[PDB]
Amino acid sequence: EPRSPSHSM
Amino acid sequence: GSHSMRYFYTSVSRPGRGEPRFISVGYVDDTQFVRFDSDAASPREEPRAPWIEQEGPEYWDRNTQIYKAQAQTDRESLRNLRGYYNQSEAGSHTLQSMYGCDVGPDGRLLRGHDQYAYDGKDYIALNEDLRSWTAADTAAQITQRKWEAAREAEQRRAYLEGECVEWLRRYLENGKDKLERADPPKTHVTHHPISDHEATLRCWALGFYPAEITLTWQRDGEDQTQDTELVETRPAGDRTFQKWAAVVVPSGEEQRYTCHVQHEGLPKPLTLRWE
Amino acid sequence: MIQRTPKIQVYSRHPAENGKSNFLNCYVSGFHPSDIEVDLLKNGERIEKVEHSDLSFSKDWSFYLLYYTEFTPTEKDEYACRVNHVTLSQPKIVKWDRDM
Repeated sequence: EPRSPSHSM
Repeated sequence: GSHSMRYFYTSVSRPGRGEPRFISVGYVDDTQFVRFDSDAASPREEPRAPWIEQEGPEYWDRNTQIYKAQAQTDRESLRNLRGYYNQSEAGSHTLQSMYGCDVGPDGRLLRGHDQYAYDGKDYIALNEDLRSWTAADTAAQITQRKWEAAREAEQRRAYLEGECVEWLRRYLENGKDKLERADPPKTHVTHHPISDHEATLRCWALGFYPAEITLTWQRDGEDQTQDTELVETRPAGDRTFQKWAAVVVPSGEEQRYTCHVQHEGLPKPLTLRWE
Repeated sequence: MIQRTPKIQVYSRHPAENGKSNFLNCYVSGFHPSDIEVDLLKNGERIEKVEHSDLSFSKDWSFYLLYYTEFTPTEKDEYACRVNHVTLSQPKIVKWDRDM
């Protein structure tokens, strides 16, 4: 399963 | 066996034509098992291998919401990166993401990966310690400071040591023989006269899994490295791979040449000849 | 900005046998950026029913795609792959050879 998104660059 | 799981994201900006296109694919070893495309009629994670289809609707719903959120995050990252590099707001740019885990036969984490490229150049990567970053340049140091302050490495480490390892183990249990047992190549040698004096011997490996293979031509049991034409390993389209190696030989000397095949699926290395 | 010229291989899924259903493959790899046009041609004409793999990439970030169609090879029918990319000053046309 994919990683939850976190902060933008 | 040792195994890997990887997610590959590609975001491509298209200023004036709407939000960037986001595409994700997931692999276990050399087997693609999921995809997501932001430009699909109704974007959602979709199965691409039979053994993942048994995952329940909560799996597909959670993952779909994750990709939708990541597409919006990559859109923000693309806007920030063109700012960091002082680039035109008119141009199309690429953000690629690659992450996942390598595990041993006991299913323990050997290595975590979490890294990015901007317009095909390495930008930032989570180090093997899963605690620190390597930034390519002063733009990537802006991202590094932002991610250090937000404790991003902790959130990435938790995934790579937890969900990544645990879900890879589950896929391997469900995949069973498709993922655990190598599929040896079907092999044969073909002969193609060029003239009365030269012929091509071509050694074929077809339908093998995984993609790693070695094909060599030998003359009297000595490797013909400098004289072998070797094509890049290529997908058959049915999840298996193909490769061939060719050597040009004097007509009537074919019997001195043997093709040697090394693949994890073979009981032992194969020696083939024109026959 | 990084631009990488595509590698192209054109080949069948199974060894070709005239009159037997097969798949015609055009594998494009090692390219950047991802924007690319790939057509399969039968006797010089665009084949309409062509599918492709989901966009993925290699550890050096270069993209790869498989374009494919179901086909029944014959003696006379000529097949090719035509590729357009920013790195190519003209379309690259690779003919299918059943022996490669």
